[PDB]
This record gives sequence, C-alpha cells and structure tokens, in this order.
Amino acid sequence: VYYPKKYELYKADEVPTEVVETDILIIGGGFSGCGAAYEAAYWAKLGGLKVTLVEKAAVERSGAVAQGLSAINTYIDLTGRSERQNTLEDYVRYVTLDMMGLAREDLVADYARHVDGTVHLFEKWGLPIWKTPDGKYVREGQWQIMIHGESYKPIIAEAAKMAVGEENIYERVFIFELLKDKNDPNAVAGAVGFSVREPKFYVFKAKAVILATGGATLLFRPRSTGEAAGRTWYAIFDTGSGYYMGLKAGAMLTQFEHRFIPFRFKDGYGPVGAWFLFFKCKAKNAYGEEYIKTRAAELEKYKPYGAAQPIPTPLRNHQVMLEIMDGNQPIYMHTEEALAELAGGDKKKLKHIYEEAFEDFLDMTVSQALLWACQNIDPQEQPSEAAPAEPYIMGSHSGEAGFWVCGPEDLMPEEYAKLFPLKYNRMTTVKGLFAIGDCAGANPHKFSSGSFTEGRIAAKAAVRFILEQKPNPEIDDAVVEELKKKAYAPMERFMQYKDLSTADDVNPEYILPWQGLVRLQKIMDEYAAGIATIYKTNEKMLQRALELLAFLKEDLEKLAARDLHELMRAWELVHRVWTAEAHVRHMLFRKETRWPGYYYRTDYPELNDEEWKCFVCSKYDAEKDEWTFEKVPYVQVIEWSF
Amino acid sequence: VYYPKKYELYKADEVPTEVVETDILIIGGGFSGCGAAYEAAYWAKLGGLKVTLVEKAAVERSGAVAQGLSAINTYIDLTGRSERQNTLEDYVRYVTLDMMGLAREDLVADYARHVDGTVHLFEKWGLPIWKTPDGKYVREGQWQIMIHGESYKPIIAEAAKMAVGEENIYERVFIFELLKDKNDPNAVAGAVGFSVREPKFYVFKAKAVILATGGATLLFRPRSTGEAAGRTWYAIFDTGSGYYMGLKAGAMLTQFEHRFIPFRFKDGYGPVGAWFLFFKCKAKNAYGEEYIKTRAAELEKYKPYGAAQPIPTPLRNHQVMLEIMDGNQPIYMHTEEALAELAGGDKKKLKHIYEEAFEDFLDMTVSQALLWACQNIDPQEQPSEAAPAEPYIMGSHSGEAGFWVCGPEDLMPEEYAKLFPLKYNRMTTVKGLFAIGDCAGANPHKFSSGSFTEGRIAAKAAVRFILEQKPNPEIDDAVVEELKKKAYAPMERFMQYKDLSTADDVNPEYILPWQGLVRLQKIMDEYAAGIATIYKTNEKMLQRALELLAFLKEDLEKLAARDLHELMRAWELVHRVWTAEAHVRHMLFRKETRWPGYYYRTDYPELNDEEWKCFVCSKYDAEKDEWTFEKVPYVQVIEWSF
Amino acid sequence: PSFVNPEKCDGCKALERTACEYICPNDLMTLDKEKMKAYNREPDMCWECYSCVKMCPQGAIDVRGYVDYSPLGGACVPMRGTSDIMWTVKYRNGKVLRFKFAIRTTPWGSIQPFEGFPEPTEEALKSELLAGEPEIIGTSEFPQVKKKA
Amino acid sequence: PSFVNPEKCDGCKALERTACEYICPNDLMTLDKEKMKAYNREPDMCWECYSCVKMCPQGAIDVRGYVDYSPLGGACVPMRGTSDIMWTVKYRNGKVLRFKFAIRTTPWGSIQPFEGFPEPTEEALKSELLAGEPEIIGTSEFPQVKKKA
Ligand SMILES: Cc1cc2c(cc1C)N(S(=O)(=O)O)[C@@H]1C(=O)NC(=O)N=C1N2C[C@H](O)[C@H](O)[C@H](O)COP(=O)(O)OP(=O)(O)OC[C@H]1O[C@@H](n2cnc3c(N)ncnc32)[C@H](O)[C@@H]1O
Ligand SMILES: Cc1cc2c(cc1C)N(S(=O)(=O)O)[C@@H]1C(=O)NC(=O)N=C1N2C[C@H](O)[C@H](O)[C@H](O)COP(=O)(O)OP(=O)(O)OC[C@H]1O[C@@H](n2cnc3c(N)ncnc32)[C@H](O)[C@@H]1O
Ligand code: SF4
Ligand code: SF4
Ligand code: SF4
Ligand code: SF4
Repeated sequence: VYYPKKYELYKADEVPTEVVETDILIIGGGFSGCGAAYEAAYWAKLGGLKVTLVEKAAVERSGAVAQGLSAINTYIDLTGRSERQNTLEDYVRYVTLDMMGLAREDLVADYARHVDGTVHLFEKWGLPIWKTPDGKYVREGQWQIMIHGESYKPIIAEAAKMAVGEENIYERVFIFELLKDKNDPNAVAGAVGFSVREPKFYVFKAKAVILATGGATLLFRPRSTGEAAGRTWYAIFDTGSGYYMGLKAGAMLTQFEHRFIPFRFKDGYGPVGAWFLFFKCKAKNAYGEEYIKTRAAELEKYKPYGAAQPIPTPLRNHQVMLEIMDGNQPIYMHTEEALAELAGGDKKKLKHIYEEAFEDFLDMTVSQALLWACQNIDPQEQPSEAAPAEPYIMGSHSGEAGFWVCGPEDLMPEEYAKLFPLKYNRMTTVKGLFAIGDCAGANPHKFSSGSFTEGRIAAKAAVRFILEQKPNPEIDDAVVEELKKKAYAPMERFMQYKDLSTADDVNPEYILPWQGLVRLQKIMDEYAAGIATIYKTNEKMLQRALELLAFLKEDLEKLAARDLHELMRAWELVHRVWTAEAHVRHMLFRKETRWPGYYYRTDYPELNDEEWKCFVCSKYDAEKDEWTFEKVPYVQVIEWSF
Repeated sequence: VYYPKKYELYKADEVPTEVVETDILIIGGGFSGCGAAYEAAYWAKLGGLKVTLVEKAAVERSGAVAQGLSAINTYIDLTGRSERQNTLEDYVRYVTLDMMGLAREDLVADYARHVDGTVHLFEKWGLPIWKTPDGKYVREGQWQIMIHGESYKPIIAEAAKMAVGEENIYERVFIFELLKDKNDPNAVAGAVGFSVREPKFYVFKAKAVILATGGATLLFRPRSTGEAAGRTWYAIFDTGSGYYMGLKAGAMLTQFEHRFIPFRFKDGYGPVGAWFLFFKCKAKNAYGEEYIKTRAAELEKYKPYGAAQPIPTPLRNHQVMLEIMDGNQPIYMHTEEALAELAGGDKKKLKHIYEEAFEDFLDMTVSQALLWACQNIDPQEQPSEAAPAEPYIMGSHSGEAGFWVCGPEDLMPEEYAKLFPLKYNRMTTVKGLFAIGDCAGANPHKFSSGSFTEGRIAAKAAVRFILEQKPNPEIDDAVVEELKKKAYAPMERFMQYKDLSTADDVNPEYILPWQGLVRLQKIMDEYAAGIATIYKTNEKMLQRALELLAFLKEDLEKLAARDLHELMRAWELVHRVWTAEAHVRHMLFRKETRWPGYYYRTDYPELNDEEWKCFVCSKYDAEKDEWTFEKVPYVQVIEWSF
Repeated sequence: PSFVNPEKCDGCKALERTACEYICPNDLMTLDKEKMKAYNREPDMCWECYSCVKMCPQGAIDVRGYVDYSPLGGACVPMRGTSDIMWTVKYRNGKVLRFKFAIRTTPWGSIQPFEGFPEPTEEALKSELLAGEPEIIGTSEFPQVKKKA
Repeated sequence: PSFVNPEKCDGCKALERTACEYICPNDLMTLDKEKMKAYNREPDMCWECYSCVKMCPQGAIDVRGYVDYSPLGGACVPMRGTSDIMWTVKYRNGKVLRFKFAIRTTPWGSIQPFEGFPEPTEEALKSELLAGEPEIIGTSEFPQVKKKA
C-alpha cells in the first residue's frame, strides 16, 4: 500500500525530453550490468564507442547485492587457490543435473571457463575473501567460497564507474520500454524511460542494448502480506523489467516455466548455504527426523537425477514439500547442534564460529539477525524454523528463466543456433539486443560472479557486433511520442478521474499500482502454483489464470499514479503482469512435472524424458497479440556421465 | 491498514466518566441482543426493572445481518405453515449428528421448542416470507425458509427499540471489559466502555449482564489480503469481544476448538444454501466430478456420522478438502446446469428462478453479485468457482464455540449442571453473567431466528434471577480507574513515543492496531490450522502458536492509537488475541480429529469416541494467569436413534 | 469498498444527522470537516454491506469492488423504498439487469411489540414460557420434546 | 522497515546530496521539505537492506523489524568504516552482541580497472578471451573443456 504525502503530477506534453545517443546501452546497473559496463569499456576503445549505463536507483547499492553477500557461489578453482579444486566438466554436469537434465551446456561451460578470472579481479579490487591460515580461499560447499562481502556491490560499482566513467552512468532513470529499428522489425534501436527525481523523459538511441535488469519478484503473494510483503527472499528491486521489454520487442523467452522456490530460514529468509554446507547443519521436521534421510527413497523414481550428487535442489525441495503435506512442521535448522558439534567443547572455537555464523547473516540478510534478536533466538541454544518462500522468476540463481540467447562459436552446437539471425554471444533472437544475468535463460548457477562474468561476455560480443555488422538503427519518432504519452498516462488519468470519489484510492475508473499488484499476486498465488496450493497447478487453473490476467492487463490501461515514485511503481506492475503471463503460458505448455519441489502439474505428475527433454521457447508478437511456442531438444554439449 | 486524516487524542484523566445504573445490561445489539432486549422489556415490568442495551455501532444495521439475509435457517414448523413440517426430536438428532456427536441437547431442544414463535413474530412485524400459491412458507432445505430479508435487521431493531425504549439504547459505545463484584470473585457487576464519537468513558453498573457481541472474525489471515481482507464471510464487525471479557471474568468456555470453515462462492463468499438446497445445484471439481459421490467412500470410516443424511457439514468439507489436496481445483458450483434443469425448457420459469437466484445474493451478500458483474459471469451460462474460507469462531451458526451455559430446569441433566453456581437458563459459570447467540457455546444451528430466541430465553431468566436472588454486586472503583487508564493508554502511548520516528506507523516502541492484527492473522494462519496449511496442525505447531501469541500479548501493552476509531480497533485486536489463545489451547487439549473439514490434527488424525466424546471446557484465572481444562462427557438428553 | 461522489454529497448539512456516519456497522464512514463531505476512512475493513449506500438520501455513495479480485466496470445500485427495493446490476461488459424485491409488509415504525399478549405474572415468570407463548408458536399447548429414557 | 529519528536527522545539513534518498535501491527514502527531515515513503516495499542506515552521516536511521513477524525490542546497529564494519545486535531480552568484520582490503576509490592489461586489438576482439585473460584466470592457458563425443 502506498500513501503519498503530496502530489507530483505532470502531463506528457509538459515533460521535457532528453535524447541520449550511445553505441552500447546497458539497462540495469546491478552485477551483470556492471560486468557489462566494465568489459565494454575495455573493447569499446577499438572503435571509440560510447558505452552508457542506465540504472533506476543508485549503482553503489542497487540490486540483489544491496546488503552485500556472504559468499561467492561460483568459483571453479582450476589451480588450487581454494581448499578445493574442481574441473569444468564436473561443473557443467552439476548444473545440468540440478536442472533435472535441462541446461544450455554451451552457455554454462562458457561462463564457467571465464568466472574464476572475474573472482580474482574482485579480490584484487579489495573484496576480502575468507582464507585459511595457509592462505587458501575458504570453501563453503564445493563450488562456493566465503567472503567478507558487506561492500561487495560498492566495490563492483566502483570498478564499473572507473571503467566507463561517471558521465556515462544515468541513475534514478527507470527504463520501461525498448525501441525498435524503424528500418528493421527485428532489430533494437534503443529504449525509453523517465526520471524518478524530476519531470524528464529519456530517449536512448543505441546500436546495441544489453538487458541486465535482474529477475522478477512480487509476482506471487508472499508468506507475509503486511509490511513484510517487502521481505521477499530475492531482490524486491527487480520486477521483470527486462523480461517485459524484451518479450514485447519479440525476443524469445526460454524455460520461463522454471521458477525458483528458495528454502530458507522462515520469515526473514536468512541464507542456509553456509549453515548447510559450511557448518554442517541438519534440517529436521517437528519430530526430529532428518527428512533428507527418511525421504531419500522417494527420489528413486527420479533416476538418474535422484541418484545424483549433490541431489538436485528441486528434489531437495520436494522432500521438504512431502514433509509439509504430511503435516510435520515446523521444519528446523538445528544450529545449536551444529555449533556444539563444530566447537567440540572448545569455548574459544565456539566464539569464533559464532562470529562466523552471525557474519553470514549480517553480510547479506540483516533481517534474519534482526528476527533472531526480536524473537530472542540464540543459535547456540535453540534451533530456527525454516520454510520455502513464494516463487520467484530469474535466470542467474537456481532458476533458469530468461531469454533464449546465443552461445560462443566454439561451444554452441548447430541444434541451438537455428533461431538467431546473428550469431553473437548472449544476443537474443532480436538483432542487437543482448540479455545477461537474470535476463539470460537456460544457463543458471551464475550467481554474483557468474552474472558479472556473463555481462563481460555479452559486452565484448556487443562491441564485436557493432564493429562487424556496423548497425545504424533509426528510432520511430511516432512510436516515441506514443510511448511518452503512455509513460505519464497514469498521472493524467488520476487528474482526470480523481473527482469521482472523495478518496484517492477508492475510484471506479482506475487502479493504483499497489492495488493492481495485490490483484496480480492473488491470481498467481491461487492459480499459478503459488504457496496457496503448496505449489500445485493444472491445466484448468492455469487457463483461469490467463483469463484473470487478461482482465488485469485490460485494467492496466486504467492505471493511475500520484507522483513519480508511484509512476515507476505503475510501470513495474506492468512489467510484472506480462512476466506473469509468460510464466503461466510456459507452465501450461510443458505437459510434465520435471521440477517437483518448484511446482507440480497435478494433471501431468511425472517427469517425461521421452517427450519433454527439451527447452520450451516462446515468442510474443505484439502486432498480432499472439504467443508461439517451440520445443528445442536438449543435446549434451560437454563430456560427462552420471 | 489505517491512515487517519487527523489525530483525535485524549488522556484518561481528561475524559469524563458517565455512570449508568441498570438492572440488566445487554452487550451487543445484534440479533441475539435485540431478542434479549425485546423479551427483557416484557418481564422487567414485574419488578420495575431497568433494561439497558449497549451497541458499538447502530442497532438499525449492526452485526451479521447488516445486508439482510435471504432465508431464516431455523424454522421447525410444528403445525404446517411451511412446505415441510418437522419434529423437535428430529431436529435435535440432526444438530447432534452435524456436530459429529457433540451438542448440548438440553440447550438445542430448548431454543428449538421456542424458535417458531420468534419466526411468527418476525412475519407479523413486517418481514416478507416467500410463500407458495397455497400460502405456505417456501422451504429452502428441510429447516430453512426463504425470506425477502433486505430489511431483516432494521425490522428486528425496530421491535427491540419499541420494546425497551430508545432512551435505554446506547449506540457507538464500545464495551471492552466486564466489572466484577468486589465482594465476590465469581459474580459480575457491570462493564466498562468508551464512546467512539466523543471523549466519554462509560461505567455500567448492573445486576445481570448478557453477552451478545457476536463471534470472532479476522483472527485468521483471509484468502484476500489487500482491500478484500474486509470481505470476511462472517461478520467482520464481530471480533470476539464477548469471548474476551467473559473469559477474563472467569466464565468457562466450551468447544472453543470448534471453528467453522464456510464453503461458499470464491472471493465474494456468496451463499450456497439456496443453490444447494433450493436450486439443487451440483458442486464439481475441475474435471466434472461430483465429489460428494466420488468421495463417498472416505466417509464410511466415520460411524455413524458418515452415513447420516444430510451428511455432517464438516464431512462435506472434508470431501472438498481431499479434492483441493489432490489439486483438482477449481471447484465449481454449476449454476448454469441447475437453472436449466429447474426451468425445464420453460423460458418464463427460467426468468423467475433467475430473479430468485439474484435475490438470494442481493438480499445478503451483494459483493457476490458485484463480483459476477465485474467478472462478466452470467449464472445461466457459466458456473462459478467456490472455495472454503479461512476459519471463524462463533456459536450460533455451524460452529459451536462459546461459553458453557446452563440449560432449562426441565431438560438439563445433572451431568451438565455441576459447574453452575446458580442454575439459570443461559447463565455462564460466573453468577449474573449470561451468554447468547454466538457467545453461547455447545448449542449451534441457531442462526438468525435461533439467536434472537436464545436472547429471549436468557432475558427471561435474567429477570427471574434478579427477582429471585435479588443480586446486588458492587463494582471496585480502584479497578474501574485502572481500566479507565488502560482504555486510553494506546492514545497516551502514541503521544509519548511518536517523536521517535518521522513516520507515525514505523515506531520501535509501539504497534498500531492493524500492525498487531496482521501479526495475529499470520500466526494463526501458519500454526493454528489456517488456510496456509489447508487447515492442518499438530502439537508442535500449536505450541509454537502459543509462544508467538505470548510475544504478541506482551506487545499489546505497547499498542498505540491515533483516534477514537483506532482506539476501538486497538481493543478489538486485544479481544481477538485472547480469543485466538483460547482457540489454540482448546485445539491443543483435544487429542483427536473429530471435525475433519474444519481442522485436522495430523498427530491425532482419527475421531476418538472412546475417550473424547466429551465437551472440552476451560477456565482462565486472571489472578493466577492459568488455564484449566476439564472433560464433560456427552450424554444423550433427547430421545432419538440413528 | 464504498466511496463517496463529491458532486452528490452535501455532508447531510440539511439533516439532523449524517446518514452514512450513523449507519456504518464498522464505523468507517466519517466526515471531512474541511470539504464537509463524507469518505470511507478504512476501506480494507469494509464488508461491502451497502448500508451507507442505501441510506444516503443523495445517492452519493456507491461501491467499487475490492481490487484484490474485482476487474473494473461492475456495479450494483439499489433504490430502497418503504415496501420494496430496486436493484440495477451493471456488468463490466455493459449488460444491465434490473430487479425489484419486497422488503416489508407493514408500515415502518408500526410494530407493537407485545400486541395481544397478556400481562406478565410472577407465576408465569417461573415457567419455560416466553412472551406470547404457547400460542405464538402456533400450538394451543407448549411444545413437548421426548427425553431419552 | 527503516525509520528516521527526528532528533538526529538534520535533513542533511549543507552537504551536496541527501544520503538516504540517494542510496535506497527501492526509492523509499525522501525528504519532507516542510520538516526538513527524511522518512520512508512506502515501508511495505522496504527490503531492510540497511543501505540508508549505513550511509546516514548522523546515524539518524534505524530499522524496526516488520510487524508481521517481529516482536518489539530487537535491533541491529551498524557502524561502517573504511576497512571494516562494526555491528551491535540487541535482543528483545536485553542480550547485547558485538561483532566486527572486514569490508575492504584496499583504499576506497583506488581501483584501476585494467591495471597491467595489454591494449585491446581487433584480432583479440574475435577470440573468446575477455580483458586480462587468460592471465587473470591463473591457469597455464585459456581453460579448455571436453566436448561431448
Ligand atoms: C537477492 C539475493 C541474491 C543472491 C543471494 C541471497 C539473496 C537474498 N545469495 S544465496 O544465499 O542465495 O546463496 C548469494 C550468495 O551468497 N553468493 C553469490 O554469488 N550469489 C548469490 N545471489 C545471487 C546474486 O545476488 C545474483 O545472481 C546477482 O545479483 C544477479 O545479477 P543481476 O541479474 O545483474 O541482477 P541485480 O539484481 O544485481 O541487478 C539488476 C539491476 O537492474 C535494475 N533495474 C531493474 N529494473 C530496471 C529498469 N526497469 N530500469 C533501470 N534499472 C532497472 C536494479 O535496480 C539493479 O541495479
Ligand atoms: C455473517 C453471515 C451470517 C449468516 C449468513 C450469511 C452471512 C454472510 N446466512 S447463511 O448463508 O450462512 O446461511 C444466514 C441465513 O441465510 N439465515 C439465518 O437464519 N442465519 C444466517 N447467518 C447467521 C446469522 O446472521 C447469525 O446466526 C446471527 O446474526 C448471530 O447473532 P449474534 O450472535 O447476536 O451476532 P450479531 O452479529 O448479529 O450481533 C452482534 C452485535 O454485537 C456488537 N458488538 C460486538 N462487539 C461489541 C462490543 N465490544 N461492544 C458493544 N457492541 C459489540 C455488533 O456491533 C452487533 O450489533
Ligand atoms: S449520507 Fe450521503 S450526503 Fe450524507 S454525508 Fe454521507 S455520503 Fe454525504
Ligand atoms: S459498505 Fe457497509 S461496511 Fe462498508 S462503509 Fe458502507 S456501511 Fe460501512
Ligand atoms: S541521510 Fe540522515 S541526516 Fe541526511 S536526510 Fe537522511 S536521515 Fe536525515
Ligand atoms: S533499508 Fe534499504 S530498502 Fe529499506 S529504506 Fe533503507 S535503503 Fe531503502
């Protein structure tokens, strides 16, 4: 709910337009965007190219890494700088198996061979990595390393700022729509946005555009609906902006049905990675049973995925869901037993691991430490409850939803290149438009290091694309003006109909952003496998979701906004609604249940490797208002075995 | 969420006290309260007794019947004025079986032998009852008759007003606590309240007090959490006030674990009584399966409850719950097929029943007709989705939660009289304190007519009590002053700590009513068999609920309020929190699942007629702050066999 | 929830009391002394009971379905009289339905609470009989119910 | 959610920018030109990331746990420096914990993005190598991966 102190209204025609001409436009200054800005600045010199970074907030703390992170989840370690070395083949195998068999190995192997260099740069730039007395990076699990990362984002932001120059970074500018080449219906030409600090409309003309807006949250109703609706596990700041603009432009999406349901400390959603992998904490149901044991047999039907090590995350969730359905909650993270075991009676050792335990929270999700403080929970004395949160849509973490993107020429097989007009690393099916981080699908487990890395990859590819293809996109001024009117329409609608009621938020001719959002969350929660149904859905429910989303989409044409802040909220809602529709259509299309634990199609409860071992890709045609789906069979690109 | 336009703050010491002396004090001007006022006015003449009715809103439309009702759910018909006559023994058997074997038959038979007179008076007073061409009352099902009841409450309010006199009715006065006899720890002496229209503290001194505040809603998080959090199926106006004040006084509660889960049209919660019983509507899952038939086998284990006709409501609920757990939603009410079948090809007949269908909604839950309009749903063309709402606590409807009350001398067996110091009809275990309607437990299926009737019964008994025992309790002025300080404490706390933050609703030293309510709803939803877990709970979850409620109860001492409206909201929250605690403790005590469909104890999934065919009664001792429970075995009072 | 139309609301300043403020069962309707016009002070606590709507003499109050599940466009408008009530249901798609139902068969304020009832007596006070019984029940004798042997 | 202490907030004296308003990733912190003091404009959209808290030069911002699940009394207070950050955690029950963690091993603003890197070339633009590679990876050559036979 939002209650502005005062109005801040503008009519489209009263708003000045600022035109910005650049070569490479990066939308989103988070981890992937900063990686793109950093690398782009390096190669751009070859053609004296201009690189521009636009961010809706402030790059210093914007995005998922705002509070910092307690670990770098992706560090292969090909030389032995950490406590454990790994191979690239084992990593690729790991990711494909976690995806229950479906991952673009050309894309995964690609960011994996580059990621370590990115991590090494981070340390060089000042990021303090946990080290053993011997000087080795401290491992959390097999693929992650612990870090003192409170200033993780500020450090990376400084690197990007030093690389592209502050004069090329536009902050507090919300991008809401892409612009296409007037000369070519399947080519990008820039984007439009507006400032949230003043009345100013932005028109960015560019030769290449890189989507780095992060994923989408608040599509589904959370487990807390009051103030705590703000405590989403994933970045509440990311609202599927990239997904919206890209899909409207005609860029194909992939695996958009693949949402991620995080199992974390209940309510605060503090991290469990360190507790599970580093502290060796056990999770037990209300009766003291370690369900990863009691529910092990139930994974036998998922051969060979269920017999994989580590066990795929969705299957771990499935075990949790079985406990929940049987009514064995609360589920506890036995931190007290873990700390006691690790300390081994050594009081000084206990104090040290105790400090490590709290840092794991204070460096990334302070709310969990605050939750413990408010509820008088001392981890060395009592366990903490844990639970799965509502679904989130992103492609950099354990979820692989995002745009279908091209891979490197040396790894991408012919089977995966068919839909790309131009073969450039991380480019979407729309010429000149790239997608990175959460915006790039089918290659998850990137996390912080991998997302920055993917941005670097796309940035170099973008410079190459510009110098090789030499594009010269022309924006359609007629469309720009239409978009400018649309941009501020909510404010004009508020002024035009507010007199119909004595209450600004109870009007029959418009809905405010928070009202439309509550509605979206209810629809998704109840029909799109949200928490309301313990993540279950079926054809009828999904079809009803589309009907309700249709009503909502029509009502977006009657959105109202009272100030610039709420105008951004209005567009963030618009972005979320289309993201939700795409998610629903994708879930409806795949007639199987490949990721139990993330979602269940009760009408097609089994995993089908005979007919569905394929990536589901879709394209939205704005002109015809039609969605087209295609099945792209998975092919093993890298050598490995179960 | 609440955002007052401006402050309306008062300190206890600056608020004038108005002392009202009366003989009989009725708290709540709803259906049961009006029944009490009406009947008390008749007998009061015998002793020149004064009768006082206090209502927090306005009697004309206050309570559950604010919109009116489409039927009178309880009309036995012992002479044939309706389409179907019934016997009292059949009615008692019907209620006991619906309660899965647990009902105070002395109390049920008592209101049943009186209810028809009440209904006849209602018609005489102007209530239009549906009639056949032959002049017989139109039956909905076996026990209900259809009424044109838009003005049902206004008519009843008029009767009560003509009876007691307007000068004896206090409106817009919220009662928050009872007063006890200074010289008798188990006798009532009056009550305290405050105006919500002006700064005035009320002290009511009475010889007999009758609790008629209605049940409790909003204890559990609803299926809609935005504006629609206001669309509770049951009366949002009833917040368990009677439950709170009575339990604090030491009056014993009974069957407080027995909540009611209403199955209604989804979201709007329109009635299904007419659709099921009158229009012969069918309920089917997403695959066209009529689950009352496909799930018949699951009811066989319940003996003899599962073979009863009609099927007990909790078991009907259980069948749909199984469908929901299997993921076979949406659940549909096939109104289109019901109308087509009833009309039988006659277009004029169709138009008539079509109008009857809409009246069923417009006379009782306009929101459902509005929902249909907003969603373009025409009942003759397409079916509507239905769903069970969140739990509600009340004793007049299908739930029997409330105070343990005495029955009539001629029906109540010695087994049920042990806990009453004085044997007056409907008197609680606290001398001089009566409970009616939703406030009287163990005798459900009263509904509108039965609640008004139970009020009449308690009223006559109250007059008899006064004339026979000549009660003369004395209030404790010290306690009154402490309660006056507590009454306005929230406002004073707001003034004292508001300066700690620049935002009125984000303060570290206090919680506003809506903030404490959001917290309560979440706790109950997640641990006390709310919708979050499909109505399942266990010992561990309930124990955690008590720990969280403990934190909340402590924080109630830090409630803040910005105006009189919010001060009332503050006490309504206090009332719900204690009601919630009693509910949790009751569910925790009963080690069985007697009402699957209303709630499931996963740790005691079976119905236990060997050790749990008893009423569960509890007493809260405020001085010691201890709860005590005891089992009172059920005994069949009325002659009937399965 | 309910909302007030500024153009039709006159703050009941030509009446002895504010109708909407007086009738609301949840104390939501109140006056903005500044504009001298009413408003719903806490819409998420509105039960959409339509009491304020029916009692507003200016017909200035309407209801806009809860945003959680209501697409824009629908409306239910009542016109309450003395013996009946008229309703107009307007669908989002434009369809309009009209209904009319009876609400009372006697004049308002005409109830005589104990009409025909004999005076109460000390003897009667000790019985199970309520006012008007046993005849108001329709029987010459108080209804009997068989107790289990 | 975050909240500003009026007694410590100076609406950011004469500095060039309002810290809290500048840093918030969700655009929640803003100034009330009247009071010249900041506030969170939409607390239910607050991620409790503590960015505003850490950046307020007056330490006038704190966080009060979401009311949905937070009993009153708890607090986490950061004191962020240049090379480390200190935290004080106060429990509802009075318990007080103090920690201190490193946050950076180099001076702020000292990053040289391409330090030691060779200049880019048109030829290099066509390879799979990123800036600094394969040297920064630490391997004897650009990492190779086995393609499925
Ligand atoms: C939210 C969250 C995320 C993680 C974790 C815990 C929590 C609580 N933990 S673990 O415990 O789970 O394990 C991790 C951990 O310890 N270690 C690790 O490496 N990664 C973890 N992640 C993952 C990483 O953080 C993640 O992979 C990367 O940040 C993804 O990068 P990117 O895809 O670039 O998203 P971003 O959020 O950083 O940035 C997006 C930017 O876009 C802006 N933006 C969005 N829409 C925009 C628009 N319309 N116009 C202009 N700007 C617009 C954002 O403001 C932001 O600046
Ligand atoms: C909410 C609801 C209820 C029903 C139904 C549909 C819906 C949507 N439908 S069916 O479709 O389900 O079937 C019914 C139907 O068709 N026919 C029928 O006979 N009964 C139905 N009920 C049941 C009856 O309405 C019910 O049994 C009676 O109203 C119960 O009477 P009572 O127990 O007296 O509660 P009340 O709500 O009427 O009145 C309570 C009063 O107390 C006030 N109050 C509360 N707290 C107070 C305080 N602290 N201080 C001062 N006053 C304070 C209230 O303001 C109100 O005036
Ligand atoms: S009853 Fe109608 S005219 Fe009177 S104050 Fe309310 S809304 Fe305005
Ligand atoms: S609709 Fe009913 S609950 Fe809502 S404001 Fe009007 S009278 Fe009050
Ligand atoms: S940064 Fe601190 S001193 Fe400056 S405006 Fe914000 S709260 Fe006030
Ligand atoms: S805690 Fe973070 S999200 Fe909340 S107001 Fe501060 S900076 Fe913004």
